[PDB]
Amino acid sequence: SHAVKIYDTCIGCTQCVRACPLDVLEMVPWDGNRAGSIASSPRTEDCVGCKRCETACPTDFLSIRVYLGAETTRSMGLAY
Amino acid sequence: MLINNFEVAGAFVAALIAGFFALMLSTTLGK
Amino acid sequence: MNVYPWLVYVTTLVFPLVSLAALFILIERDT
Amino acid sequence: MNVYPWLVYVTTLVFPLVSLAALFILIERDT
Amino acid sequence: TRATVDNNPVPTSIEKWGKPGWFERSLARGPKTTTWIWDLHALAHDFEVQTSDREDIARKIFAAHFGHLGIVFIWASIFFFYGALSSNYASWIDNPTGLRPSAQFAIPVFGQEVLNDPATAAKGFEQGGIVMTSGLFHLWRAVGYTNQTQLLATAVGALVAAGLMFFGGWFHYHVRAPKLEWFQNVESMLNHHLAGLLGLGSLAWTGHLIHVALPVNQMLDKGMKAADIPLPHEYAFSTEAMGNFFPSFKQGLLPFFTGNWAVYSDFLTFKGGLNPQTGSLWMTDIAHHHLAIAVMFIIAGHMYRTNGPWNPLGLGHSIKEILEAHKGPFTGEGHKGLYEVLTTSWHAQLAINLAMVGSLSIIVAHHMYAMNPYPYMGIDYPTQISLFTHHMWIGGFLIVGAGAHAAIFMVRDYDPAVNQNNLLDRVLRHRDAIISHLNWVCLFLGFHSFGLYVHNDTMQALGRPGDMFADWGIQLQPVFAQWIQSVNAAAFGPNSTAPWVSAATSPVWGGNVLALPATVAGEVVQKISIAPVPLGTADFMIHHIHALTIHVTILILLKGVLFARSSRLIPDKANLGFRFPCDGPGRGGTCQSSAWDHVFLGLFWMYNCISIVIFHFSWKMQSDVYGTLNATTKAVEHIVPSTDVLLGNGTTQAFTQFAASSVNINGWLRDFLWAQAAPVINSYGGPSAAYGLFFLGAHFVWAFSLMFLFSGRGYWQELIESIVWAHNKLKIVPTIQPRALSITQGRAVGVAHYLLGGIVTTWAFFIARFLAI
Amino acid sequence: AAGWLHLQPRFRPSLAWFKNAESRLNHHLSALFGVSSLAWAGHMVHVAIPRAYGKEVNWSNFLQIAPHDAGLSAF
Amino acid sequence: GMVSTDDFQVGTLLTPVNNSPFIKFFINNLPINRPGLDPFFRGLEVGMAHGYWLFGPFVVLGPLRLTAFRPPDIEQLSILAALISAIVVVVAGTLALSLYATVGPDDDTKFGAEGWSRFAGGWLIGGGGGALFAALLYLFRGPLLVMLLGIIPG
Amino acid sequence: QANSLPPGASSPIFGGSTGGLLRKALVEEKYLITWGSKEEQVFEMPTGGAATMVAGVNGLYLARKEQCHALHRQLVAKFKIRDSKIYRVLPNGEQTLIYPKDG
Ligand code: CLA
Ligand code: CLA
Ligand SMILES: CC1=C(/C=C/C(C)=C/C=C/C(C)=C/C=C/C=C(C)/C=C/C=C(C)/C=C/C2=C(C)CCCC2(C)C)C(C)(C)CCC1
Ligand SMILES: CC1=C(/C=C/C(C)=C\C=C\C(C)=C\C=C\C=C(C)/C=C/C=C(C)/C=C/C2=C(C)CCCC2(C)C)C(C)(C)CCC1
Ligand SMILES: CC(C)=CCC/C(C)=C\CC/C(C)=C\CC/C(C)=C/CC1=C(C)C(=O)c2ccccc2C1=O
Ligand code: SF4
Ligand code: SF4
Repeated sequence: SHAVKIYDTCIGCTQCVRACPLDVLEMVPWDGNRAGSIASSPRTEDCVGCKRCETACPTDFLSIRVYLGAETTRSMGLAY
Repeated sequence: MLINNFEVAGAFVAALIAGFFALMLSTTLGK
Repeated sequence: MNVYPWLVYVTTLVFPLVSLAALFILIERDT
Repeated sequence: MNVYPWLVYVTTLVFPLVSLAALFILIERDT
Repeated sequence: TRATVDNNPVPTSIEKWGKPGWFERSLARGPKTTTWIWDLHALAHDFEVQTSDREDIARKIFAAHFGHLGIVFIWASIFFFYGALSSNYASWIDNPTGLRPSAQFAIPVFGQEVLNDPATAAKGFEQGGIVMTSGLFHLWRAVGYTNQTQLLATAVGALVAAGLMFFGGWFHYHVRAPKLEWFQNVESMLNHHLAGLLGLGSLAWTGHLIHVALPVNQMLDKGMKAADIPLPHEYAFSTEAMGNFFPSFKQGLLPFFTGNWAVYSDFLTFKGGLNPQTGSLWMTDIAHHHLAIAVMFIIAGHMYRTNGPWNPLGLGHSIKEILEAHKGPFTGEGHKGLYEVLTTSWHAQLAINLAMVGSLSIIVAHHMYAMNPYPYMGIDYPTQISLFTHHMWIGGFLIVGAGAHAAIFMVRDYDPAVNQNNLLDRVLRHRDAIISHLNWVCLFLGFHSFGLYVHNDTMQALGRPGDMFADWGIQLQPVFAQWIQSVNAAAFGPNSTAPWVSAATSPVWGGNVLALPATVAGEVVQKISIAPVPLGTADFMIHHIHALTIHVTILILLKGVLFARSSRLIPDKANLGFRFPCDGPGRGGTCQSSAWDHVFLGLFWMYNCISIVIFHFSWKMQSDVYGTLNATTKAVEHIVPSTDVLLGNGTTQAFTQFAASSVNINGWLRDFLWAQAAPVINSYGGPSAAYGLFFLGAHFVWAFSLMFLFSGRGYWQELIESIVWAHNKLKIVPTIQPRALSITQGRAVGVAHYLLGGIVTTWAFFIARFLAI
Repeated sequence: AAGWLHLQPRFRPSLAWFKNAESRLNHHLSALFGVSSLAWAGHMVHVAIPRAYGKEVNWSNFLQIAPHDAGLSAF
Repeated sequence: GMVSTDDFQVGTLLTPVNNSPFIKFFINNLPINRPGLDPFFRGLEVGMAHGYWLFGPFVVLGPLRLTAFRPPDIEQLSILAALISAIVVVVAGTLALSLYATVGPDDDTKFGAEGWSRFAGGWLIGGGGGALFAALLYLFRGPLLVMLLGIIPG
Repeated sequence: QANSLPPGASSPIFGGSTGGLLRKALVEEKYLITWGSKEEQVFEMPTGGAATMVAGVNGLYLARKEQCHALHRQLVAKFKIRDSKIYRVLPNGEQTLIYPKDG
């Protein structure tokens, strides 16, 4: 599966969970921003690698990085 | 003058249409 | 002459034995 | 003309298809 | 009905001219990067992302139509000015066969005057000139132009008509603009585009042919010169002048009102094919043509029901009841919804209309070489290659746009509530079967046409000419097409299926080689305008190439249409739009998954289709039709000679060059593409030297495309990072940010330059070959 | 194709259409026994009688050549 | 009416190409689907049909075919070459079927790997036999397509 | 038969398409979206075509989880339905909740 990393530059804008086609991400409580929440990925086995979360992250460099790795049925987007 | 093989081929195209319609009516009559 | 002898072999010899084997399958297999 | 034609038939035609079948066995059977 | 029109929506100002990008919200914030510049141009005619109100959208489309008809009248005026000031038309009317037609010269500056052909030099036009290939002069001779001042009057009238279309656009947008209820009464607009636009158009054209074009062409064919009468053989006061040309019935329009129609059988005939004297259609058959289809178009505009204050009028059909009457058990609920589709979506109408007009331009390309419409036109061979090639290319482009706006409908204007169990819905329910079966028949056509060509390359290379799919080897005879040639050739005489025809449909069906008088320096008659066009094994093969290329272009564009909204890969593709680059490198990679990309791929596959079509036409017309009658014993000598095919036993057999050499790719390379490109590469220092320059420049533009086609923008953006560093080191800082081109726009630049380079290379090759011989 | 069509439940007729039996007699004496007999009379006057006397009438020239030179004014 | 689906989640349509009862009788009693048959016999009958028709394109269309060659001296070479061609195409099909078998098949047949190897074996024997049978009847088409008794004397 | 709904859910009216389930649903995994609707109304299938759904609880088996989540965002963005639940259905009949995971 692909590798989803959340760094410490997150602002809690709620844009990487709204624009993700597969619900890989969710918000957990955190102390280091103003929204009080950081993104997390406990469902990386369903991620396809489509990088719509990387399109919608409003920082300088993206706080989310998905790394393209081992390919499964779910990650190659196969309905067969 | 007798008929040649292309006119037999046209008659067999016509008989293929007839055989398809025969097959359809015999199978629907089987229901 | 104007004959297709292979067609006589198909439709008078092969195809009736074919047809009797198909009707044997139709009248002897249960469901 | 000094030719071994059967050897051309072996290693240009038979042996490559042999080799792709063996490599197919190498890449498609688990353990 | 009732023409419900609002008054003054838009004030006429200059305030939006100083603000580019006002029409879209992201463009209105100002240029920050350079992609705004390309986003300024790509969204200029997308009125649906500018305003959300469909009524205002329809008014923008309507004023755009008037402005386009204005620009087409400007172009029409531009060639009418060039035919009216700097042409050889005063001397081309006396020698249509020995003088090359020209309406443009190159002025005495930089050495370009070697471009002036001295076979266009005659009286008035004593400079030489650029030989044209549009066939405007033969059109003009057929409709009755004998003089350059009336060409000037047409030019002034076309500028006045351009001004009228611009004032109509400004009036019907800015002052008094129609509403959405006016556009959706499609019944009345069909009734007044059949009976009024096409019906009265060809009825008034029949009026032009009868009063002007048949007598002037009879004077040009009976042997008198350009000193003609244009005003005293007309109207009531010289009614007997209609009797001096070809006997105007008994007296006047009195046998029109009394019903005896047989006394007009001298200028409305049904004779048949082409005239032997001029190589073209009989003008009386043309007039009786446009009258019979004029009549049947006024009958065609009497079909659909329109209700109003007209009392007994209002009988007919509503289109919705016809569509909702055709249901079927295979097709569910049939055409219900398609009236609401075609009365609320502009893109669906544009898809149908681009399909029909592109198909019709291809139909036009076939029938105008097939029946020559205009006098001495079929012997001017650059015009024949150029109009076939032109109308083929315009036809293929409009078919690709048809697939485009069908997919744009499927992205934008598809409503699932309207399209419940109709044909449009159930096509989307079995789109996998359609695209997969289409994929299979494209594979079948490609193997069983191109692998035949590859087989012929192989067996001719291996020294096995009898093993070839050819007329001397494994014969693939087009027996259905040859049988239809025999039927359309045989259907003219007594005891046939069209008993009162003198000279058949066309001579291409298998009857007679037709030739015309022309000079060519100091020679004899020669000049086959038209001949029977025989079909053999090579025609089987090239037509299955054509079926292949048509079917792959269908497969690409139709896979764009049916998978526009969703797929098994991307189920939310309609939310991503018509025009997006990808949905990321995931799911293996989703590059070129948008329906726009299928328009992008279908553009090159249209290039393939139409290029092999015009290549077939060039070699075919050249090898079996076009050429010379020999001065001894009237023998046919074609433009390329016959080939003595070496058989496997040792002897030869005579075939023509298409029949011998167009069965493999080596003969296409050598005898078509190496041999006939000799006059485009040897053209320097002479009148065709520009066509050599366009040939080389179009090779450049075609190769220049492949930088944009084979690369992508992340390379270019980090390269522009290094160039932007070089600019910021020397205090040269643009506020508009230098960006790499976007992915979709880089694909668009690449397809634009690929298309421009290939078609202009092929244009240069065709015109520079066909001017020579 | 008509038999296969009339087995489909849109085109299957009702029992009342079968047991109508006046209209069946009217149509068989009118069309099946009379129009076919009149059509065969038309075949004999258009084809068989002129071809017995050496003059050939086929499916390309039947609209032009009459059975009789006093044609249809005598009717 | 004609097109139903009978499990509308499954991406298929039940159509008179699909669901006409004689088409189901034909497809369901082709030898790969005909009930009560060991996989070897299914392969045998598939091979016999295939290997019988596979002789034809090689003999009519192959490198040894024409009327401008050396008598019917080359005709025996044509029949033998087409025979060997159809048997080696059947051998390639056998190789294909048994490479399918030996790597472990997952399919709607209830064949095993062993069952697909029985199919591969029956395919090979039936295919080469169908080639040999089509070659013998092609050798016999002279007397087969005429009344042979009548030209021969006595 | 093979695609049996959980009890309480009813099938939406659909004519059947070719974009739907393949062999993988039989042998590896399939997915099931189940939502609530207040009327009988018309939506677009993620596998092509148009369907309508009755009032009450509706369920649909799809080949991929992205197809179900695309159907979920279509229900949110077009008909304001936010009680869609997505199950991963194994071939032995085991269903596990994967959306919403937080409840
Ligand atoms: C009746 C004809 C017609 C009409 C009204 C439209 C209208 C439209 N099309 Mg369209 N289309 C058509 C035919 C038509 N098309 C054909 C024939 C094709 C096949 C080529 C296409 C393929 C197509 C695509 C792929 C797309 C459209 C899109 C659009 C929309 C916006 C386009 C725009 O903003 O302008 C902008 C125009 C430009 C930026 C010009 C581009 C550069 C041109 C092509 C180069 C010109 C070269 C020139 C011909 C020769 C060389 C000269 C040079 C050396 C100087 C608009 C609704 C776009 C859309 O988003 O739909 C909603 C889009 O995605 N069309
Ligand atoms: C010359 C280069 C080339 C070739 C050979 C192809 C070939 C093909 N294209 Mg492609 N294409 C090309 C350029 C080319 N394309 C370019 C530049 C683009 C960019 C715009 C595309 C974009 C494109 C799209 C978008 C599509 C295709 C499709 C296809 C397939 C069409 C089916 C067919 O023709 O039947 C048969 C195959 C051929 C004619 C190829 C040659 C086969 C030879 C003659 C047989 C060889 C014999 C044997 C196998 C060799 C064995 C030797 C052994 C040692 C291995 C075909 C395989 C379409 C498709 O997939 O439909 C089915 C499809 O949709 N093409
Ligand atoms: C579907 C169908 C169709 C088609 C069909 C076909 C396609 C055909 C065919 C055919 C064929 C294709 C046939 C075949 C055959 C065969 C055979 C009959 C064989 C054989 C053989 C043998 C007998 C062999 C033997 C052997 C062996 C095994 C071992 C050793 C050697 C030998 C030689 C002894 C149609 C539409 C028409 C109709 C309906 C149905
Ligand atoms: C340095 C410089 C320069 C130079 C440049 C160069 C070096 C170039 C080039 C270029 C090339 C190397 C090329 C090319 C080409 C072109 C082309 C290719 C074109 C075009 C176009 C057009 C306009 C088209 C037209 C047409 C059409 C429309 C279609 C049909 C055909 C024709 C042709 C008619 C210059 C002078 C600017 C100036 C200064 C600076
Ligand atoms: C009056 C007049 C004409 C003014 C001209 C206006 C003035 C002054 C400058 C305008 C700059 C110009 C003329 C071009 C810039 C285009 C550009 C940055 C290309 C780099 C690039 C290449 C080469 C690719 O292959 C490619 C492939 C796929 C995706 C992206 C790319 C890509 O980005
Ligand atoms: S990772 Fe990016 S998109 Fe997600 S919450 Fe943080 S800043 Fe927003
Ligand atoms: S390479 Fe370009 S088009 Fe392909 S997935 Fe990546 S960004 Fe998208």
